[PDB]
Amino acid sequence: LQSQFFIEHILQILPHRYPMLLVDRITELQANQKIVAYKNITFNEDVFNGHFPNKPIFPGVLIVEGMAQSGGFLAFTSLWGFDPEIAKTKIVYFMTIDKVKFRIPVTPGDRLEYHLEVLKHKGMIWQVGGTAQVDGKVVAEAELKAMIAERE
Amino acid sequence: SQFFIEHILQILPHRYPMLLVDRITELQANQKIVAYKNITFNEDVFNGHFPNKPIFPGVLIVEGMAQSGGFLAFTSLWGFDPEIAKTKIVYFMTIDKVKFRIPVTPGDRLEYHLEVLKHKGMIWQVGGTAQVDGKVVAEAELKAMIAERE
Amino acid sequence: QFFIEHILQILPHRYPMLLVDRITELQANQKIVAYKNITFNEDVFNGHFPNKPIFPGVLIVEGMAQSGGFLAFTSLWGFDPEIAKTKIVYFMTIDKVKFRIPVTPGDRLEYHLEVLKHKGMIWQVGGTAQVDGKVVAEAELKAMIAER
Amino acid sequence: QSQFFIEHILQILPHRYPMLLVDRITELQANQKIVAYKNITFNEDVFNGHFPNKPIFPGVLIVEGMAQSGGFLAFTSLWGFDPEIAKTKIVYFMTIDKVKFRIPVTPGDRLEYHLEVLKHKGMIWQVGGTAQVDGKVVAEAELKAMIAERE
Amino acid sequence: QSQFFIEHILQILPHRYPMLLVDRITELQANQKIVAYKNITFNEDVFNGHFPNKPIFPGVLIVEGMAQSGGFLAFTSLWGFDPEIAKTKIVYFMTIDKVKFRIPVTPGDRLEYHLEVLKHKGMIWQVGGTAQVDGKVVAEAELKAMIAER
Amino acid sequence: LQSQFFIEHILQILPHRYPMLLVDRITELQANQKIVAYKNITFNEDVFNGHFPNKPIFPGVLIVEGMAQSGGFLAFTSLWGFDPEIAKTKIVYFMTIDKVKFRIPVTPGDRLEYHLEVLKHKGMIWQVGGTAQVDGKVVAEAELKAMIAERE
Ligand SMILES: Cc1cc(O)c2c(c1)C(=O)c1cc(O)cc(O)c1C2=O
Ligand SMILES: Cc1cc(O)c2c(c1)C(=O)c1cc(O)cc(O)c1C2=O
Ligand SMILES: [Cl-]
Ligand SMILES: [Cl-]
Ligand SMILES: [Cl-]
Ligand SMILES: [Cl-]
Ligand SMILES: [Cl-]
Ligand SMILES: [Cl-]
Repeated sequence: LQSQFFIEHILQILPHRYPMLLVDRITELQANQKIVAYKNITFNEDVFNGHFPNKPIFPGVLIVEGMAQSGGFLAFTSLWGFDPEIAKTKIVYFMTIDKVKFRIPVTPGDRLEYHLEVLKHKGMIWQVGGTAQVDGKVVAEAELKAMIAERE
Repeated sequence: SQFFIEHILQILPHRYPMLLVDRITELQANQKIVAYKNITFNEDVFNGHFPNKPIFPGVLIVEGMAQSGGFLAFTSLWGFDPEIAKTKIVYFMTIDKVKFRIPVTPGDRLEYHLEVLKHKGMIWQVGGTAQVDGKVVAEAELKAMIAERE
Repeated sequence: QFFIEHILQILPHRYPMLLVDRITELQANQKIVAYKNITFNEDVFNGHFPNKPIFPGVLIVEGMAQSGGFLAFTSLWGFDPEIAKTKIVYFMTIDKVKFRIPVTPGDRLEYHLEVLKHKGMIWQVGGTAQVDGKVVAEAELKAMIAER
Repeated sequence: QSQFFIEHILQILPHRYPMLLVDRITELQANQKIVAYKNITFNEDVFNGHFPNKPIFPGVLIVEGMAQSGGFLAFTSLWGFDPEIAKTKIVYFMTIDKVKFRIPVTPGDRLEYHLEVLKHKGMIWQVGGTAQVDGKVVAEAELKAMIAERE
Repeated sequence: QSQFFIEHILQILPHRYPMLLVDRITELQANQKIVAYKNITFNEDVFNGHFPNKPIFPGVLIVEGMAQSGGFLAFTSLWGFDPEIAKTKIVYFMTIDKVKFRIPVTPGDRLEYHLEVLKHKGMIWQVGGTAQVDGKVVAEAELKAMIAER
Repeated sequence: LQSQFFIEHILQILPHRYPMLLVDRITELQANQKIVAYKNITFNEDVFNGHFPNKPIFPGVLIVEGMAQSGGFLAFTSLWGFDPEIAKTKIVYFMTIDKVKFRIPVTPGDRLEYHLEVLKHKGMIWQVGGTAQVDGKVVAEAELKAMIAERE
């Protein structure tokens, strides 16, 4: 298992597609332990047409979504390594989300960095927690539990 | 007590494709709100969530509850006032106790049921559930703060 | 009932022109009752019209045509995703359509279509679109199913 | 007064993206007729779903384009070219009849609308005509629309 | 063939919405020149931001369209209308030169691309020409590309 | 006149809007001399749906467009400073483009940095040239001339 993955690799693992694939690159990854990835934030995103007119703010719920997708990548690869064929038959689902706190608004030009740690894992059930950071500062925190389920 | 999309557009700053509340059916000031958003396949999000399997994002369900809550907090204090609305902004500080029980898909009428757990000054804590045909599909608690637009 | 997943297996229409979310009633060579949810979160409303969201009358008719198409596909070959994937649908004629009430975000647009006549791939249906029990529009139409 | 471009169209019709289906007006006779057109390109969002690997301009949108052409005719015949008055107007479809599609419209076609006023009284205009591509009739249609103040 | 429609273009070029900027090919002389076009309509997403109340087809997209035309020419010159082989090739555009915009392009215009092979040495193709609206030259440019395995 | 401008400032000067506003932040600016700005590249951009399927590559022509907008921002603030009032009475027109080279493909996760200097300028006619960089490497080179004109 490598520690750096690019969008081409992410596309082979996550089922999310435009406009809900919110992870552009993975900078570090340790199986069963953690992942660090990020998503570039640019004004050229449809979401900003409505959030908000003349005041582009990246939706906090999307930051959370981005952290979850990062965790899902971590969970899957921790169990099957980089296996596109098996990834195509699995799907990660949100079970719970807790202790979410938004500290600083994310805006175009920002590099939204995800830092997720594995708090507990048993089979298909994974509990991760961490933060979203921009230039070293914590812009958000969250905890969530997800399940790796059958796509069919 | 009932507000249609045109009323909603005058209170909330959210616009396409992030305005996730279509109509308000019930509203008791300082108390509660019941509103909903129709889910249809003809929504852009379904192009990627997911291909060949349309499922309304759980985080967007939470977003819809937040918008309902902010509408509740705002109108409780100032009523239906478009003018004042433009001078205030309701952003969310925290979200907790979120649980997803059932997937939401095209054809569903996603109903938001939020109540005021507590409030002090401009800090408002709301909580409740998201329902589809009488069943709880999600639950969450959120804390918002009302401030002056920049 | 037939849900979006099933509708997708029969109708060739896709985003942003798939305007039927669920099929509630189906009677081969007789009639069909289906619907589409209308929400503000649809791109069409950016232009129809700004600050005044009104689902386009022509799209209501389109939705009725699609509902009629599903009835045609299934009356002809039953629920067969394999045959469906080779066909598409063409509008042939539209007539006697009248709009009575504007459809807007938050409405459940219900299609009610019955077959007036059919032969081969050519199907003629007519009926109404309803919101909460009221007729918001009436229309008759004829469409042709064909090989891609 | 007889030829208008997209700038002029945007100042009269209330429709906007992705529902403004008239690009240019080539000839206009007050209270009588109008000829306009819309270019059809693959680079339009409707083609993502109508259909996949077979782009066909929706018949219902051709009608919409004809109605919009009639709407422009109706408005200017009423108040002349007055953007300030047009700003707060809307256009509702009332009826559609005798429409027949003969030839599919595809990317690369110049969809030309030819509308003639069949009857009009106040805000209610009843127009009828055809949609053409390269001089051939691809569609026929009759429709009645009402111009209304945004209230 | 000499005339190709959108369904033919889709099988040769990898570009898809919103970056397929060639609607039809009207003329094609293997290794010599190509004449094709793209209709410009207000119903295109790019006009939402370029520019509000002043729809002007981006000059850079006119060049992109000219580049796509050159690519189709190069490819068809090498293998003809072969959808299967098309899936295994890519045309990287290396440079762009001598571009000049003389007249703005707007909704309602039929943007016609006129390109001819300037030089072909190995995997390198050099094309140049103009874009025209109703007989008038609206833009001109030179471009060089390299053919390679996808 | 300051040297750093964020998206809300760019919105008040450039007339470009979604999906054609392709500068996110200004990091350095010297009036009538040069400018350094950048646009974050993310998978969550509509353009990637067609360029290309299963292989996101930011269009070379859009990179040039981005450099042009940066130039236009420098040009305008050079003649009128940060003036939103006069900014809304103008648009920019591409006149020519020359010496364009595409050396490295740009992909999601990249921070596309624009480096432009003024080659010549008189009245509303500005001629700039420079590079587009990612992690300090030259991804593209270009020269272009633009004109600021009255919206009329
Ligand atoms: C520290 C912080 C966190 C946030 O999530 C927001 C803001 C600030 C914020 O100021 C803000 C303003 C606004 O107009 C809309 C928002 O969604 C917001 C915010 O969401
Ligand atoms: C037959 C064929 C195969 C290709 O891969 C391309 C093209 C044509 C092509 O025309 C083309 C044009 C272009 O501007 C960029 C491209 O990447 C391309 C292509 O990649
Ligand atoms: Cl937010
Ligand atoms: Cl979800
Ligand atoms: Cl209508
Ligand atoms: Cl059709
Ligand atoms: Cl330009
Ligand atoms: Cl490119």
